[PDB]
Amino acid sequence: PSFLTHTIVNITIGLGMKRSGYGQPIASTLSNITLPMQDNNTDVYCVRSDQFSVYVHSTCKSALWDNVFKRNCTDVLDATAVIKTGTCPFSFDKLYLTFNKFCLSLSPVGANCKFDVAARTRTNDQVVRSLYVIYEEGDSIVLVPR
Amino acid sequence: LDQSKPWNRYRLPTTLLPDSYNVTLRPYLTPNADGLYIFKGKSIVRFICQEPTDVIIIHSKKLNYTTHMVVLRGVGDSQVPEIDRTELVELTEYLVVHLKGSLQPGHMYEMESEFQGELADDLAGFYRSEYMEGNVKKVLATTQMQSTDARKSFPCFDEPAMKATFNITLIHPNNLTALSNMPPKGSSTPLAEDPNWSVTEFETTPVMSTYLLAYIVSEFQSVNETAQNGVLIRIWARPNAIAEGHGMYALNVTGPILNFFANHYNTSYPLPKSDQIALPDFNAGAMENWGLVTYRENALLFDPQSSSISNKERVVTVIAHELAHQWFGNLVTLAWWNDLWLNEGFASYVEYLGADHAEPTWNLKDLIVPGDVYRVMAVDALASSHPLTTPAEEVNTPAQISEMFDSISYSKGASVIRMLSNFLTEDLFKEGLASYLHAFAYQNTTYLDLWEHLQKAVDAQTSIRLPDTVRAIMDRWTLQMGFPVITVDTKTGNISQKHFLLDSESNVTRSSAFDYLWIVPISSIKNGVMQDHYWLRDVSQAQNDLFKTASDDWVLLNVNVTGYFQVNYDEDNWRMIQHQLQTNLSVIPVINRAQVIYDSFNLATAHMVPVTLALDNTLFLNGEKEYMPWQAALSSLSYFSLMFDRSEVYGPMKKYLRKQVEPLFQHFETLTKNWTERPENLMDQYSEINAISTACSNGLPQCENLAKTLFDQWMSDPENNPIHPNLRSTIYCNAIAQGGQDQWDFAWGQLQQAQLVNEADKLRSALACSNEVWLLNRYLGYTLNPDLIRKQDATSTINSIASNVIGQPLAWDFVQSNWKKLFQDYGSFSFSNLIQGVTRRFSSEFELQQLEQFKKNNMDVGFGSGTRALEQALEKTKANIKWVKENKEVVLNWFIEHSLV
Ligand SMILES: *[C@@H]1O[C@H](CO)[C@@H](O[C@@H]2O[C@H](CO)[C@@H](O)[C@H](O)[C@H]2NC(C)=O)[C@H](O)[C@H]1NC(C)=O
Ligand SMILES: *[C@@H]1O[C@H](CO)[C@@H](O[C@@H]2O[C@H](CO)[C@@H](O)[C@H](O)[C@H]2NC(C)=O)[C@H](O)[C@H]1NC(C)=O
Ligand SMILES: *[C@@H]1O[C@H](CO)[C@@H](O)[C@H](O)[C@H]1NC(C)=O
Ligand SMILES: *[C@@H]1O[C@H](CO)[C@@H](O)[C@H](O)[C@H]1NC(C)=O
Ligand SMILES: *[C@@H]1O[C@H](CO)[C@@H](O)[C@H](O)[C@H]1NC(C)=O
Ligand SMILES: *[C@@H]1O[C@H](CO)[C@@H](O)[C@H](O)[C@H]1NC(C)=O
Ligand SMILES: *[C@@H]1O[C@H](CO)[C@@H](O)[C@H](O)[C@H]1NC(C)=O
Ligand SMILES: *[C@@H]1O[C@H](CO)[C@@H](O)[C@H](O)[C@H]1NC(C)=O
Ligand SMILES: *[C@@H]1O[C@H](CO)[C@@H](O)[C@H](O)[C@H]1NC(C)=O
Ligand SMILES: *[C@@H]1O[C@H](CO)[C@@H](O)[C@H](O)[C@H]1NC(C)=O
Ligand SMILES: *[C@@H]1O[C@H](CO)[C@@H](O)[C@H](O)[C@H]1NC(C)=O
Ligand SMILES: [Zn+2]
Repeated sequence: PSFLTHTIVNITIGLGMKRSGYGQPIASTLSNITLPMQDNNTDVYCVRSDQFSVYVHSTCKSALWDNVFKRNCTDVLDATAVIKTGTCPFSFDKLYLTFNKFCLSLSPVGANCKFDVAARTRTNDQVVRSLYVIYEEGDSIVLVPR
Repeated sequence: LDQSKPWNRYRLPTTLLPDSYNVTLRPYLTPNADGLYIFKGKSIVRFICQEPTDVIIIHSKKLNYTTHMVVLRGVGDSQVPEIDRTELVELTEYLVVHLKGSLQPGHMYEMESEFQGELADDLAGFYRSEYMEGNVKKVLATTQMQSTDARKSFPCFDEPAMKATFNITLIHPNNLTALSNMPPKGSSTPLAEDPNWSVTEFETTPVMSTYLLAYIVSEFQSVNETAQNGVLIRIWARPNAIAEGHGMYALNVTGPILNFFANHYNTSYPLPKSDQIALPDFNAGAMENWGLVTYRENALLFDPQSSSISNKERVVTVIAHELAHQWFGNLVTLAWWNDLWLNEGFASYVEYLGADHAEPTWNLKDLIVPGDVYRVMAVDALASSHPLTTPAEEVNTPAQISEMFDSISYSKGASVIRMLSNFLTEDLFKEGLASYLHAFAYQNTTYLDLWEHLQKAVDAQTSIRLPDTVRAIMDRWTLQMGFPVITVDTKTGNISQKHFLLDSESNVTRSSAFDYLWIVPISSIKNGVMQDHYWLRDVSQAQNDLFKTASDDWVLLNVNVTGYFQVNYDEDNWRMIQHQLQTNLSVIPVINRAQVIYDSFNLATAHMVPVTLALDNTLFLNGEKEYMPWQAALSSLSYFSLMFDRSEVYGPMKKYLRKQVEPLFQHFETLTKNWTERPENLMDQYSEINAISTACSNGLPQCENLAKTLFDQWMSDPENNPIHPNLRSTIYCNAIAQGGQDQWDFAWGQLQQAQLVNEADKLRSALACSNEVWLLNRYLGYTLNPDLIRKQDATSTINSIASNVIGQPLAWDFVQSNWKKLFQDYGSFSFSNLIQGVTRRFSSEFELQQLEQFKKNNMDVGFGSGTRALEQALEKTKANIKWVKENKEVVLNWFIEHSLV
């Protein structure tokens, strides 16, 4: 039985939210989103194994007009990060893609399409940041959901 | 006095000139006998003869010496005559030295003198500033020799012309930090006696002119960077203020600005380092002391966690103005105070230039128009005004020197000089600017010397061209008061020019060479396309096909209002410009969209256009999203919203303004994501501010909603304020108006707890917005209790209550009821800023009777400190009464009509 190498891309989105003027929960675009560290330091990650799985680790903090985020989202403010289907012809949402190259990047620079990381509030999906993906299609590197 | 002897005339004789000073002085920061602060010193001034006389005259102010009085030594070579007496004239602040014998040219002489003076807190000369930190009274020693007041520190030739070199030393408490114009020579050395004192010696300055001198002994610290050229930059503030990046911004931008000016002057920064210190009280905004520039704290420091964007602009544009002086003013100093207008006026223009380089994205440059041009135009448009150039022989007394600091010799100065730099095409202006600097580096100049060097530059070039000489063109603007109103009959193409006063009927008496005519540089635009260019000659009438139109076609003069003049058109072109503004308003540049509003109202005031016309120039605002045009409408409109705000017309007017704003409020609501993220562009932020403020004060539901919801959120959890400093002023001053004592009492609590002056000021004003009569009257009571409100802020608070239409009669009765008690006790109080701001609304024959009475009633106990403020308040009423009886019916009908939907 041949040994394969599987990577779990633990991408962690640190959401940030604040109570609107009308008391609504609106997701700030200042929410951090960090990728697994590689040779460089973050801002870009390239899957360099046989197959990989994508796991999204969502936190959440709130802030006042001072954009400083300490206290955690109590609620109407509580929300968790979702990676919406952006401008790419594929998504993570369970349902077995296969690429010849797959890279996640925070920079829009050198990019194919992008995913929309959004805050899933109660009754609302607000896009916060974008997840750029650099992909070249093939059949060498697989993508296992879950 | 009886002038016939060179010590009864206010000017230093041309007999002897200073070469260099050796100056040592020692500040005692702890009270003395009788509890008196003292500084000691000793100067060695070295002058040079230029013409023989038996008398020596230096400046000296409020200084004791050693009961001879001065020692005179001849630099080796010299023969030293002897000293007869040694008088002191306390009027023309001179130290007079009488001699037995005489002295001749070429030979330099040295004068030694040791002394001491009161280190008072008059914020003048060598002085002390007491500041409360924690709950301790700290005390530091600082300087402020502006105009005079160097004499108040040591005997010297205190005129801006007689530049010299300075060796400075400060003997100070061992652990405090000594600062001056130049870096410290070495490290601070223990004093011979009292080894609890150190001695800090400074490197010799360039050739400056006193009054730029600065020395500071304080407990301060600094943040610093070093620019890629060796120059050291340091921001000095109180130790705590330094802890949090309070001085960070004022360092962030100091470098970039310092570069810009180096380039814009084609001259390198003339000193080793640049210290800017933040003093806590310091009155006069700032001081451009060479190498060590003093700022008031609110002006230099910035707290991102308690300051508005408004506060950021103030910092950048004042560092800019002051660093600007580091070349133009100190490196090349104007000869006398009569030409102050050039110095300050210039820096008042380049403020924006430097500033703009620091914050490229803000578009400062423009702000000069409403913040400076139209501002000064309001005061330059009355017979009371004066011209910038005043003859030197007419400036002598330290008082006359001070009155050289008008808003004219500042804003006009800037406008004038801005227009100059504009019709000579920048690049060319900088060339003359530079040749001027290099030419006169380290020496005095008149304003003619700059006019020359600008010619020297236009003469050396064939590309651009003017009608007459540079000095000829400038004289029209510098030698006579006021400005013209350029009138255009677009049907014919004719053109008029006329002295513009807003009081149609005026006794203009200041006789003028030139007959109030100007050589006017007139840019223009036709259908968005920029026309060629024209010059109005010093002639009343003229013509050109630049200013002629077809059926459907509009012209528009003074683009970006780079021309110190106002344009009026025929009643058809206006209407054409209006229609343009209605549809695609992007065609007309934003500063002109402002101009059309500013001008038409000033015209309406002068009776040159119907009041209704200026009104139609606001109908285009429903599609406007930018600060400047709106700001124009508000400014000019708020006199209406003050004559008619207790009247039958406030109804529709309030309705009309709601109509114009809603779409703007809507835009920002969306653009700002339900008020959760302020726009980025400074001017866009400025717009959101006015957007809301107007929406609320005019009764727009969602705005009132926003304000309430936010305030509720705040009391729901104090000590954690959810309201962005940008919005606080408006949100407070509405939530309180929209609620009862729950909120008022809360705000009052936050007020007393507040320790930052910004907030305090916002709250204090907001508190006056409650529509509850009893709450206002209660607030009026608190007003006279120094335990709760500061007497300095008392008058401010009172008529801030009178601003409230409900509080109007309250404050009026209060003021005229408590008048006795006031004077009789609290009698600096600003007794005049009060009576003005209270009677500010009086516009009925009856209200005049009341005012006339208050005068008669409280007559036996006069008013002083204002009186002309009461008499002049009685004036502004007549004006108001008349303006209302005329304008009411028309204004009413206009607002009524343009409110329907
Ligand atoms: C994004 O991450 C940064 C930290 O890298 C957070 O900013 C810092 O947050 C701490 C408190 O959590 C503050 O004490 C620091 O002063 C902050 N530093 C900066 C650069 O501002 C920020 O809170 C994170 N955003 C979210 C939404 O969690
Ligand atoms: C009038 O002033 C406006 C600003 O209100 C100028 O518009 C800017 O022009 C600069 C160059 O001077 C450009 O770099 C900017 O992109 C423009 N700013 C904005 C926000 O549009 C304009 O140059 C001036 N117009 C004339 C005809 O002199
Ligand atoms: C001040 O110091 C310089 C040396 O740096 C010296 O040349 C000059 O003569 C001094 N001035 C006086 C008044 O001694
Ligand atoms: C002035 O001070 C310098 C050193 O700072 C000293 O060398 C010189 O002797 C002084 N000049 C006079 C006139 O005392
Ligand atoms: C200066 O002399 C006066 C006498 O006129 C004296 O009252 C005062 O204390 C002295 N001032 C200082 C600051 O020493
Ligand atoms: C002022 O500058 C002039 C040159 O314009 C120079 O000749 C003169 O010596 C200077 N006068 C003084 C008092 O410094
Ligand atoms: C600094 O030194 C003086 C005595 O030289 C002392 O009175 C003062 O308290 C000291 N300041 C600090 C902050 O320790
Ligand atoms: C000044 O610039 C630095 C980076 O150069 C930045 O980190 C800091 O936030 C800025 N300071 C302020 C007050 O904006
Ligand atoms: C001033 O700038 C010009 C270029 O515009 C340069 O040639 C010249 O050397 C500069 N002068 C100085 C003193 O740096
Ligand atoms: C409106 O005018 C501006 C220039 O003034 C132009 O850029 C824009 O395309 C025009 N918009 C429309 C809708 O015609
Ligand atoms: C912003 O406020 C409006 C009006 O209250 C609302 O319709 C909209 O949903 C809000 N936007 C959000 C919640 O992001
Ligand atoms: Zn200045």
